[PDB]
Amino acid sequence: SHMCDAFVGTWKLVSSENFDDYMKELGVGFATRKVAGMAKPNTIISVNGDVITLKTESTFKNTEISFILGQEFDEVTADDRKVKSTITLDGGVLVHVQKWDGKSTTLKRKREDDKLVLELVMKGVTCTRVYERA
Ligand SMILES: O=c1cc(O)ccn1Cc1ccccc1Oc1ccccc1
Repeated sequence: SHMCDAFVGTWKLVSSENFDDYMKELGVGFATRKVAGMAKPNTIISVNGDVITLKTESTFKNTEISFILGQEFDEVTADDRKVKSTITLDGGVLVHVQKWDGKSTTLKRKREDDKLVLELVMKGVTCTRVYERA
């Protein structure tokens, strides 16, 4: 009944490119990068009314965010950044912006074929994370 229905479900990571380099650009330290980089998260997306929930489950860290499109919220990220986040739906792409300490990173999620593709950008570094249905 909504366009964002295409994102709902349970998703598993199938490939990753440039995640270590993205985390370096974020300022994540060595041990966290190693552990986080080994993770194989699942992402569970649900919608209930105007509220979207995105859970991330892994052996490293489990996260859960609930939010309304366009409405800012405070988020503690898996690497323990305290950020101010806003998520919008722009031409079919979920656009998640995180701001902290005068920095910004953007996470875009889109459906491409049977995949859910997450792109994360910090400065000039782009990481691509491809998820498939569980
Ligand atoms: O939510 C996601 C999901 C990813 O696949 C890749 C990155 N992030 C956000 C993220 C940024 C930096 C460090 C970790 C992190 O999220 C996780 C969470 C659990 C496991 C791996 C990455």
